[PDB]
Amino acid sequence: PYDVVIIGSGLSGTMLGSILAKHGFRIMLLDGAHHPRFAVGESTIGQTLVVLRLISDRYGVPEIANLASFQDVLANVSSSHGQKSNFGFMFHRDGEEPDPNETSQFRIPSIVGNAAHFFRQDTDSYMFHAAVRYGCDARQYYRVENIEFDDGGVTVSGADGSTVRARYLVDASGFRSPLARQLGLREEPSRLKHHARSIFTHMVGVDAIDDHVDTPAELRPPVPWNDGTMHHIFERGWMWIIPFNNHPGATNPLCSVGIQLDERRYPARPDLTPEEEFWSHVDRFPAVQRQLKGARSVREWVRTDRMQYSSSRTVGERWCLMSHAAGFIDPLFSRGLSNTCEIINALSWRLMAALREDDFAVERFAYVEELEQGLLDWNDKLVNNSFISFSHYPLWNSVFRIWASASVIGGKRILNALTRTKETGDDSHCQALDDNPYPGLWCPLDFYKEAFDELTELCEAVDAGRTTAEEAARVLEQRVRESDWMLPALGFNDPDTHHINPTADKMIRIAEWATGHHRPEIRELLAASAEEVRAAM
Repeated sequence: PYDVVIIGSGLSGTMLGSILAKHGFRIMLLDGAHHPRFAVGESTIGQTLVVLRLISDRYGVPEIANLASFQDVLANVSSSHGQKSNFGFMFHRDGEEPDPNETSQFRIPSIVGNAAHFFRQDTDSYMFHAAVRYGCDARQYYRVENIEFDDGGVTVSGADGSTVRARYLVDASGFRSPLARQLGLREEPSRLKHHARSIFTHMVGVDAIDDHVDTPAELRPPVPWNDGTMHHIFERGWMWIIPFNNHPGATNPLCSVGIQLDERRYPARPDLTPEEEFWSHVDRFPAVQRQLKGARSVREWVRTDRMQYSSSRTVGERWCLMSHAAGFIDPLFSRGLSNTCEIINALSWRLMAALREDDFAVERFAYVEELEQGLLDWNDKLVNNSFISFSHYPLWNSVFRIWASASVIGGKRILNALTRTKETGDDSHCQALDDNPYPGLWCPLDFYKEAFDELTELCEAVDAGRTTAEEAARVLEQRVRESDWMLPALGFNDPDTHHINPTADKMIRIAEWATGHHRPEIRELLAASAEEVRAAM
């Protein structure tokens, strides 16, 4: 009999498995597929980097820290990955060239780490290998037919007639989660307000958008678009270009390409093949057309229905429904992996405690469920707001700076807790992250929640016909222009600054600006000396 059985041998399960095996527990990993296999969730974001570093230090699994840097990924995982220096956004209208004044770029600050485009095939193989090396058992090509809970544990039954017995079950697979299937955990219909379906593949021969747009030098981004994740924005949808070969001497010539479409505005086209639908959208936008002219798909296309789903419950006695087994929003802003990490960080230390006390009372896991649902609700709001804003660039502009400034602030929040735990050797400083009033919000501060609430009511009113996009953009731009907290040295409070470029000098200015700031949270999270900022470079 096992301590824990984990369903799903992707990153979510194998990171969790790696922790529990590293601490001496008997782990079984179950998955219906075999490695290597393709998987989605390619961009990594700053919060992902800092929370990977966090769980790596907190739980003593060095392999996890290797995903937190582009250079460590290339040196320890495989050479097959891309770099992610920035998020790039570009607006397109049907038949028209892209307007160079309707772009956004967020260059990721160096302090949070160097981000990457994960070739998930190789990261997930890496983590699976690490899990087995720590002691996990694994059954691949294993189809779960039945889950049974009693007061002594859980029994998982597979199609081949074998049986796995454990004290706890974690389902970390995905949409086809057998635990959600058994227990009817999926909410029908979903409570989620975001609607989007998908068509995606990997391609070879995709060009850089930098080489196919005619942009005046003064509107060209500080760093190349192709050096990060390109988001081609259009009405109620967006396209991603995620290269794995955007750096010198890259070995992987592939590029992840996909399109998200609001199915209420873009109903299904069963008369077309998935590829034909994809190209029908590409042909609407001539710059995208030029960028993808010689590109060829190397996989069987995936076309989905509405991809959003959510669950009514996440924990039970002797079980936990984790990350993508519980819910999904959109690939936009790459929240999923970050969410997975935050959950593992919160679940692991709890599960271990339960296991060594044979006390599986659901109350001890109540926070995990709260976190899960909060993660999903806030993520929903972030993406839905964005999709609404895609109709009108000046409204999107406010969405953009509100999201990205919080990226920086929350990243420094977690990083500060991490460094200070590394200096005092006291885990309290990491556990204080769980005392936030807004579980799931990336920036759990009152002024940010107010700003985000206001953004959300305006965007939902625009979606409902009660307010025009122009009016909401006017109101939000006023709020942004009269705000005092939006890292002005980086330009977040300037609506005419579209390319946020956090250079070293600006970060220094942020620290000085934060030192004598009236808000206590700004002072706590960003006030440094120039020495401290220069030291961590």
